[PDB]
Amino acid sequence: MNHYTRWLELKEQARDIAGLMNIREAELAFARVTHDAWRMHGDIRDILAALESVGETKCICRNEYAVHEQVGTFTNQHLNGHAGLILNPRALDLRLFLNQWASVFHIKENTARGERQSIQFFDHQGDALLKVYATDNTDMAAWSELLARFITDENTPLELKVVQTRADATVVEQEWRAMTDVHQFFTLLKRHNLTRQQAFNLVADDLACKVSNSALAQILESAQQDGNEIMVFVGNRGCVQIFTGVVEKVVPMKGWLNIFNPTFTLHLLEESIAEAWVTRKPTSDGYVTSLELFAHDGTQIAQLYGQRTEGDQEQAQWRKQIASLIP
Amino acid sequence: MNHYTRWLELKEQARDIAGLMNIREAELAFARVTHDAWRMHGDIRDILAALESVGETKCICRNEYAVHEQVGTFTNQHLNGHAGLILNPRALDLRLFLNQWASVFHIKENTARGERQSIQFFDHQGDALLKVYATDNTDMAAWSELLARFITDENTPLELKVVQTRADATVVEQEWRAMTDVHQFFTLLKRHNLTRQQAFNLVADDLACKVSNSALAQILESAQQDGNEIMVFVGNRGCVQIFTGVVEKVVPMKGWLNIFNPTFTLHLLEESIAEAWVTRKPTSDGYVTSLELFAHDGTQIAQLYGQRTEGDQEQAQWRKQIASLIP
Repeated sequence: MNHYTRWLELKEQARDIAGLMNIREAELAFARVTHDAWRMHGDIRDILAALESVGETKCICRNEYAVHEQVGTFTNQHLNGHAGLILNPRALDLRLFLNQWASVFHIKENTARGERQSIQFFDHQGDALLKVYATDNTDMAAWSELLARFITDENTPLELKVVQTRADATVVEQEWRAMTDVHQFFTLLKRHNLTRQQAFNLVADDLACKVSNSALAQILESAQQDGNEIMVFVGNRGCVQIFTGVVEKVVPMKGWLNIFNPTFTLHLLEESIAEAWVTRKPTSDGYVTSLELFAHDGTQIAQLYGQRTEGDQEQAQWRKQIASLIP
Repeated sequence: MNHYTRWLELKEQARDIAGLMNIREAELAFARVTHDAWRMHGDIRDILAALESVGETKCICRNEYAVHEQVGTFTNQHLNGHAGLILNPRALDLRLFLNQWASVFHIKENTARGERQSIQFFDHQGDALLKVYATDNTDMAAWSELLARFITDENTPLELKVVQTRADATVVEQEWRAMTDVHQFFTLLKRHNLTRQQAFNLVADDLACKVSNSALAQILESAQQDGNEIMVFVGNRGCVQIFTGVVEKVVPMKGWLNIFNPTFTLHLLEESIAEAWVTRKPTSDGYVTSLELFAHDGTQIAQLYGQRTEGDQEQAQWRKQIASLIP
């Protein structure tokens, strides 16, 4: 593997360096297995369940255009089904689609004035799913034991990446109006072989309306003044991380739009957005309004909602702030 | 992007139009991604290797003051290292410094009585590296397949642009006299933080002598009569294209000096040359003499050599023709 050698060489000063090498990130993690990395084996669910023993951590979930970072703990877990979850709203709140979780590695992210530990999971395609970094509040005694339990010498090479579908028309709009949970929207897409944007450009405006690409900047400046609680969702093909809370500082910088909160950080490439959309999805409690951002390739950079839990309706403040984009 | 709109507006009738907009050329290619252009992804080496499937093409390599155009084929490739090469001397002869190759796009160069296809590569700084145009002899069936394979919808935004060095004195002259390959001259410059002209104005005259700015016009009128084979080199920070052959017609036109050959065309701004130099560089086969041209900013417009390959000494005819400029 000229991979490790080239890696060092390239080390600009991994998702990027792997890119330049035209290799997946999991292959670059694979090539560091005896250097600053070690492969881990075992039930993915066992690993997650044990992360609870460790205390505070910094969880980074992201896609090609945005990175969601949340400090918190792997408490209140529920992972016996196909989609597991870590339910800690105002803090660590994640939804995991397990059949996409393939490999796990321990890595010491090259730091300057020292080192940085973390546990990283990758998809079957070789793309990062989730990265859990230890912080100054992490119990390294438990972290050490968790590592001793799952570390392995195997390190076998990595791998790769069904539903019936019906005609379209506008049964899509009736199927849309029949949902009782926003996650049912995916099955609808799957059931008709449609992209989110294809479905949006098929339904009425009251269900989906395209707005200015400055909708995000507009929404979080309103959230900042009004001070009401909002929800930010960022995800990839195998994981989704959610922030619920008040927005403190919104600081933009040459293409990037940042959110700096005491326990949450958002870095979003405000420049890769090619389309923004306001959608209204049905829920067992009423319609929920959210803002959705899309990159040129159709990737969903992120989506925003007003703070809300099951059996609860979206606050009027958010409704007001959002309705002001589709008068 | 008011970029595409302004582009059209400005369309005088791209390297120029981008200039007026004070934006890099790769940004202008970026802004035409769904119009007359499409972004391409994948290993830069895979793309090049596949260009072989296509047949004849017209390759344009250039800098700010000269443009080298060669008809030929992407045969005899060697690109497994840091510097790859396409070794077809009397025809397509290129040297590629890969770590400088950042983005690739397919574009239909606005033509009059029709269109013009091509594949264009750009540096990390956003400057064009190489442009491969299809000709009337190009197999468009293979060109189509190559395109289907690398075309992408991503189109992520673009980016930006180490060695130990020692004191100078005249260890430079001894380091100069110790080289065994003309490409070693670069490392020498890198090793002392010197411009080519700074190194020239440091060494003895027998290694470097400044000549009249009419040295180019003088050399190619001699090549035209004597009819001996010569080599013309034109390049930028990431690519170098080389012509080897007989010079047929040399036609100047208000500032420009052209070479019109059946398979090769040279357009050089004879007016931007501020300094010309005759240099003698050591080779594992003896000293090679070449003519080097420089623009005011110190850019190397181009350089000339007598026809020659490894294990071969430069022909006396060239030696005679060149020696006649430094008696």
